[PDB]
Amino acid sequence: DLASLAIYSFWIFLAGLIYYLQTENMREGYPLENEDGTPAANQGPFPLPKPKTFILPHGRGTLTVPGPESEDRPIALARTAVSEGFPHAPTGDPMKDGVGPASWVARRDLPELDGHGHNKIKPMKAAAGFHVSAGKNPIGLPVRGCDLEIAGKVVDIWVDIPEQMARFLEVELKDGSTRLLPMQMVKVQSNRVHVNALSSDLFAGIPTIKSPTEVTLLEEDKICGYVAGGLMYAAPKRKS
Amino acid sequence: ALLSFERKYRVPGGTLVGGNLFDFWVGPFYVGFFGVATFFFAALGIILIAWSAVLQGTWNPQLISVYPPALEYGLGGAPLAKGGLWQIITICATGAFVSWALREVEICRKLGIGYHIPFAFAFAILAYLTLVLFRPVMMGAWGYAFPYGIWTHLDWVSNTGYTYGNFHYNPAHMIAISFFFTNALALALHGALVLSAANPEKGKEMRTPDHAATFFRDLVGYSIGTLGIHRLGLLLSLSAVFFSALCMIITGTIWFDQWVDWWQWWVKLPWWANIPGGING
Amino acid sequence: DIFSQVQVRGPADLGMTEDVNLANRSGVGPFSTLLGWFGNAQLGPIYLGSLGVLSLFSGLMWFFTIGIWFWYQAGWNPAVFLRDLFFFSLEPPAPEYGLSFAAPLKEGGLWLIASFFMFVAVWSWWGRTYLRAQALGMGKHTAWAFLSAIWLWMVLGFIRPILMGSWSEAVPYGIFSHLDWTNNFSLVHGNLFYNPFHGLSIAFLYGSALLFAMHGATILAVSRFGGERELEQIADRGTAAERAALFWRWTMGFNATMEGIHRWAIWMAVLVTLTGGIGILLSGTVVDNWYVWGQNHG
Ligand code: BCL
Ligand code: BCL
Ligand SMILES: CC[C@H]1c2cc3[nH]c4c(c3C)C(=O)[C@H](C(=O)OC)c4c3nc(cc4[nH]c(cc(n2)[C@@H]1C)c(C(C)=O)c4C)[C@@H](C)[C@@H]3CCC(=O)OC/C=C(\C)CCC[C@@H](C)CCC[C@H](C)CCCC(C)C
Ligand SMILES: CC[C@H]1c2cc3[nH]c4c(c3C)C(=O)[C@H](C(=O)OC)c4c3nc(cc4[nH]c(cc(n2)[C@@H]1C)c(C(C)=O)c4C)[C@@H](C)[C@@H]3CCC(=O)OC/C=C(\C)CCC[C@H](C)CCC[C@H](C)CCCC(C)C
Ligand SMILES: COC(C)(C)C(=O)C/C=C(\C)CC/C=C(\C)CC/C=C(\C)CCCC/C(C)=C/CC[C@H](C)CC/C=C(\C)CCC=C(C)C
Ligand SMILES: CCCCCCCCCCCC[N+](C)(C)[O-]
Ligand SMILES: CCCCCCCCCCCC[N+](C)(C)[O-]
Ligand SMILES: CCCCCCCCCCCC[N+](C)(C)[O-]
Ligand SMILES: CCCCCCCCCCCC[N+](C)(C)[O-]
Ligand SMILES: [Fe+3]
Repeated sequence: DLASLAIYSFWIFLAGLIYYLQTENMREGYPLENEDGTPAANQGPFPLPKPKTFILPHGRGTLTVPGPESEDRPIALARTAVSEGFPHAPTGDPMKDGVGPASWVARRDLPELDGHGHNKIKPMKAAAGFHVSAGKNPIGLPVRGCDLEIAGKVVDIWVDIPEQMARFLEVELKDGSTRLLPMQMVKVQSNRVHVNALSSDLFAGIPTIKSPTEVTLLEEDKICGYVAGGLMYAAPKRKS
Repeated sequence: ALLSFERKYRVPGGTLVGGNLFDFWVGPFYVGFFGVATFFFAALGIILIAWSAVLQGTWNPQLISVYPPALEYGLGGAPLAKGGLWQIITICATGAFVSWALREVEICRKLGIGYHIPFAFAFAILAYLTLVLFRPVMMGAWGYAFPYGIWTHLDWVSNTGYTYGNFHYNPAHMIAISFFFTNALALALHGALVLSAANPEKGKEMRTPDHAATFFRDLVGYSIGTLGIHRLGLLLSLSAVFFSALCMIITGTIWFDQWVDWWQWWVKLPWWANIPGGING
Repeated sequence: DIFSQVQVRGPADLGMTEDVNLANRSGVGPFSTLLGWFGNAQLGPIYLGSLGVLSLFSGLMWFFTIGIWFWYQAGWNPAVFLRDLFFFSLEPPAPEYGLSFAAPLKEGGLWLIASFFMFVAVWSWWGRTYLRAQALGMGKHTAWAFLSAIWLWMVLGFIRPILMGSWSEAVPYGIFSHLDWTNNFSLVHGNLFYNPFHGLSIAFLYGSALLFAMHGATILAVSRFGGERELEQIADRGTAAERAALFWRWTMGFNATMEGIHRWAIWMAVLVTLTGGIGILLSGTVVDNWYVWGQNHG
């Protein structure tokens, strides 16, 4: 009957749909590889989808996926076993090297632009008409690392203009240079800003930005990467 | 075996239990100590379930059903064929679930991300524990739990419901449904919003998050934002499930009568209780 | 986290202009510091336009046409009105009138008026979702997603009442009454738990919660790498997306991309009322009792 028809029909629809869904999520990181970088033998039942090309705003070109994948940076890791499936140990300092939970991607060395073509993110000093409207204004508060030692002071807030959001704090270190700290990895207390991931001694290692009034996708990744990695790698310095 | 960008992430560490012992992968999958735990609990449980199936004398999945002990057994142990098997199976499920959560924690650490996923999952686990542990204890027999079978479980739902009248009147049930409907609505929108920006009109450039923000302000006069709709989503789902537990944990324990009748409180407020006319006067 | 530790404010954003008629936009509204701790603090502006007004006017007419009926039931007494608010009900015409538009007002006519108002209200608002998107050069995903919802509503109070031969088969406007109608609709058709569309529909509802839980917690888990900025991560994969994909690959064996995850999303939610609509449509037109049907499969 009709009902039987409809339901049998639907289970068929649903199956090609999953198939669709699945092949679309195969536009990145595929095809698969072996730990040595050579293409893996068994890529699953699903074919790579036919490429699609994205037209990027602000004359920043196009992006076609799937496409040629490459890390575009050295990886300081060495195998710890003779068969597949085991960890790869950092061969240096994971933090400095940017492997592990400290990994960063070779995104573009251009800042993200808003709908109009201006830099999406800005130090608040250069963002005409922006003020802390609620909560504790961090600016001026010392910054404490997981080792409970003071590392610097907030000397500005880097804001997201289109969305009026605090993205990073700009901290000034003992030598007078500054670093950005992701907003999402700091605890704002009433008399200090506490950073659990990094011990005071690692703040200097936080990668620097080439221009003082801009951050690029590459530098966001290298920073967030680094600060995140502290959680696993600063661990010996963290007390509480 | 690895995604084109996976290797730099596959470093040692992050394990909660047992150091480097189980710190490794099997194909795409991460094992970890709890990798093993869940496997063991999952193996055992499925076994017991098959064992129930022979005692039942059917291999047909639409028929197989593992029932809790009958009320006469209260919160004591029961013979295998008479409810023990379900009790173990329930122990094993719990073991599986919790372990699966703790593995999520272990993966979280290795990758250096927050613990929001394991945390959210714990709500699912807590709803399940409400229906097979918290409510039966409080009620006083394993027998109030739902049976493990594809349709028999739908039956428990239907019977348990109709016991208190039309269950629609359970007030926390009303609230819980609101979150389920609202969440779906919001998942519908979020998905649609991002896709429409990423997949514009033919030949146009990828839209901006700003366009998205604008599209909504134009539509209903407001836009929550990228970090917002994601907090929102998390909130509606967790909430839906939170109220779902609540509506059950109260049912049969502190309220055992017809749910519709509980509304008489409102209608019988002394200031309008006796005023004639309307529906109730 | 779930709340911002610090809020920041700037000049009110008037938005992208693309092909939008800027004459039809209102002015910015107040800022809420309350909304600010969760999401954006900025209220307005909103786009009015012809369809917005028609929609918005029919919308109120519907609501009010029901409202006067409730008062007429309450004996115009504000006390009763409050006491009995969820008990009042605007019911469709009796089965006697069939698909007739001639039912007396106290006997079903008022229901038709209200519905007519809702019909126009909803469709105009649909056209509104479409146009608003067109005027910004965006995909029409929102209008199509919306159409799914519309499907179930169309079926409940319009398509099914018409295929059954009478408006009496439609849903009454009322809080407790539309609950009862639902509960009763299942009883009559032999328990909707045997309607496999109903069962499918529940799977996608449950799933929507499962997914929006998964997606939300994930994006929050990697917002420490600017995860929420999904369009740029689609255009240039950050470590946020990799960590996102890898957390899930390592857990359950496969994974999404940032554009990908949102396709999972729109389809999981859209299938709820899509399947739903179908389950209800066959209910009572082709299948009288889902248990019996379950017995045969036919
Ligand atoms: C929480 C609310 C009620 C209840 C009310 C209902 C109602 C009402 C319905 C279901 C439906 C289903 N229920 Mg139930 N269900 C409950 C508790 C459970 C439990 C549990 C351990 O707590 C589980 C595992 C299930 C599982 C299921 C599926 C068989 C089915 C589709 C659900 C779905 O899409 O979810 C979304 C999740 C996903 C898409 C992720 C993938 C889920 C897959 C499908 C899991 C299948 C597991 C199953 C085959 C058993 C495996 C166990 C062993 C390892 C073999 N229910 C409680 C008692 N359930 C629907 C149905 O059609 O089945 C008859 C239906 O109509
Ligand atoms: C006793 C009750 C019966 C039963 C009878 C029914 C009936 C009858 C129906 C459902 C339906 C549904 N049931 Mg059932 N159901 C039962 C038990 C259950 C159980 C359970 C036991 O755990 C569950 C989980 C469900 C779950 C569900 C949903 C999956 C499904 C509706 C999805 C939806 O989101 O629609 C919500 C979305 C809409 C209604 C879309 C409407 C969109 C419109 C356009 C909104 C306009 C708003 C208006 C203009 C005003 C504007 C708002 C203001 C500005 C604020 N049922 C039992 C067996 N169920 C529906 C279904 O699809 O069944 C197959 C349905 O018709
Ligand atoms: C795919 C399935 C899900 C879905 C999707 C969906 N719904 C949608 C969309 C989509 C994709 C839209 O684009 C569209 C939308 O614009 O949302 C922002 C819509 C929408 N879904 C809505 C509601 C809705 N969707 C529902 C369900 C669902 N929608 C599904 C679960 C439900 C239910 C019953 O679960 C409801 C109630 C609307 C918010 C919106 C469609 C708006 C519309 O059509 O308006 C027409 C008429 C008016 C303008 C009426 C206004 C009259 C009011 C002023 C009266 C009430 C006054 C009241 C006392 C006010 C106070 C409220 C307080 C909280 C402050
Ligand atoms: C809290 C909000 C919602 C939510 C969230 C949620 N679910 C989650 C997560 C999150 C955040 C995960 O991270 C985790 C996941 O990895 O998803 C891919 C999970 C998950 N949610 C799942 C299912 C699921 N979630 C559901 C619900 C929900 N999940 C909510 C609505 C439902 C239902 C019925 O609504 C189901 C069916 C899994 C796909 C996955 C967890 C997988 C897992 O625990 O693996 C460990 C266990 C096994 C491999 C099998 C164990 C076998 C048992 C020992 C025996 C079988 C016993 C069982 C009781 C029989 C039941 C029979 C039925 C017919 C009744
Ligand atoms: C404070 O008092 C005042 C008066 C100021 C108020 O405004 C108060 C107002 C309230 C008391 C209002 C209360 C309103 C509710 C209780 C409403 C509840 C509504 C629901 C629960 C609706 C549920 C389901 C509705 C459904 C499925 C409707 C479907 C409608 C249609 C598909 C429309 C079909 C079209 C029809 C039959 C006519 C078509 C005719 C043509 C010519 C095309
Ligand atoms: C996660 C636990 C879920 C409960 C599983 C069933 C436990 C039953 C315990 C009864 C054992 C005996 N008794 C009555 C002497 O306590
Ligand atoms: C978006 C893809 C995920 C879809 C989930 C498919 C599994 C649902 C199984 C429901 C069982 C249903 N049925 C028809 C017997 O009632
Ligand atoms: C509705 C069906 C739900 C069950 C689907 C479970 C699939 C688990 C994922 C297996 C992916 C496998 N792998 C890693 C070998 O490629
Ligand atoms: C109901 C949800 C079911 C999910 C569908 C299962 C998809 C499995 C995809 C496995 C992909 C295998 N691969 C390529 C990663 O090795
Ligand atoms: Fe998202």
